Amino acid sequence: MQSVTQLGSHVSVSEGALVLLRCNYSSSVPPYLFWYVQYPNQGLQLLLKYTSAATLVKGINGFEAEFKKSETSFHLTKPSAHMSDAAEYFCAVSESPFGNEKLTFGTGTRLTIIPNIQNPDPAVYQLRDSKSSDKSVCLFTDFDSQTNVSQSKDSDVYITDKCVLDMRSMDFKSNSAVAWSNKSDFACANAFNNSIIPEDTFF
Amino acid sequence: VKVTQSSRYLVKRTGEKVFLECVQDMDHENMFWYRQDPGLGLRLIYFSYDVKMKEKGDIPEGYSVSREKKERFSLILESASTNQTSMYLCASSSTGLPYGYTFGSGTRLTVVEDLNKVFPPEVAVFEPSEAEISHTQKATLVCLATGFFPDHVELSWWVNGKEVHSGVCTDPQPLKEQPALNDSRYSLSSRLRVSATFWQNPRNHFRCQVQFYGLSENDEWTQDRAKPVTQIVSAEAWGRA
Repeated sequence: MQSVTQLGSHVSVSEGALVLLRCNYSSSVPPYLFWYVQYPNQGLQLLLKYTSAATLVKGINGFEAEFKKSETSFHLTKPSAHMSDAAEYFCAVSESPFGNEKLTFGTGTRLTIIPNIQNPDPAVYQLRDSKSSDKSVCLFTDFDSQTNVSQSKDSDVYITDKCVLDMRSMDFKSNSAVAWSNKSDFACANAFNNSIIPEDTFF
Repeated sequence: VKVTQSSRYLVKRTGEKVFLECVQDMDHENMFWYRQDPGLGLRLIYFSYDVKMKEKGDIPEGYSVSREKKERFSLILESASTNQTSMYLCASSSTGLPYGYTFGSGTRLTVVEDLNKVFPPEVAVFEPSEAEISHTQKATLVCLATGFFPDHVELSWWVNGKEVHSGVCTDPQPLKEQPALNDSRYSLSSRLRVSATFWQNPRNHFRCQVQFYGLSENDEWTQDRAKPVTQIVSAEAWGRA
């Protein structure tokens, strides 16, 4: 009889900070543990496997995990988190050293990595719709990672959460959120309102 | 060494009997069906350790299973509800080989209680602000995909007919256009950022590509709109000066 638990469904850390993902298990027999990663758009891929070979197990993409029998644990670590590390992680257990026979998985942990924005100039921009028709989106961009972005208050006005894009041409990251409507009173100098830094450029 | 599931998404109606297939080219004796739901990780429905064999997993209730040939494992939902709305995932393995599990790529199943609700997206692209170009010498295009149900879309960007990864962000989840109605349509935005030099060269082509997934050939339709099938809606803009 076997089971696995992943305390913490969501972990957010800073870029470059320590990553730690928990996994604990119960097993009436000798256990064998595994870590799987699931990157935004791909399938499940093996990160590392504990086999009885040794106690500290190294894996792919900078990860490591120590098998502690006394504790009941196989925690996943990486010293310096990279943006590319954003994904869901799954811990699993089997009665087979190779994980050939049935795996029992935990509940997963989604890892979110917070960008270090070095030189912020937050602003709000109006972009025109295409084929020379005029519907209006507002882009709130270039803000510090401290800034969160609340839901709308007006129902028929739409605001997305912040999102991070990584230009590797220029080694440059930036956060953004989108607000839009079709209502006559909608304008980009009042679509966002919520802990929004006083030094925003608005034109 | 691959495992392939018959479908990548399906839409199905409440009460309907449902059939997913899973095939493997590795001669594996072991085949397994899981489902994955947010907060619940992966849970084993049914497994099979040889041809003609089956055994219930942890959550067998409501599901059935068929291992007819060594290479294939069918999962059958007896009567579709929105408790079976989920992502399904097949895996196989060998008994003697030391390699573990190979996973399929999954099939997303969404069960709705009425089939005239499924819509494709339409896709607009919004060109950068000059204000942004001036202040930053960068340029951001926004793509909206709107009016889709269920939440089945895959949004991509193409620069001069070549998929781009660098400088992109797409919402990880969509907002509800009508967030009261039980089954409102969805909308999802995305961002492409390039240097102003790049945006300001008339030779450059930018395309927001959206693949949607709804109804197959088989499905009955005598409504007034285009049968909302699996399709790619794109949108387009050129470089400016």
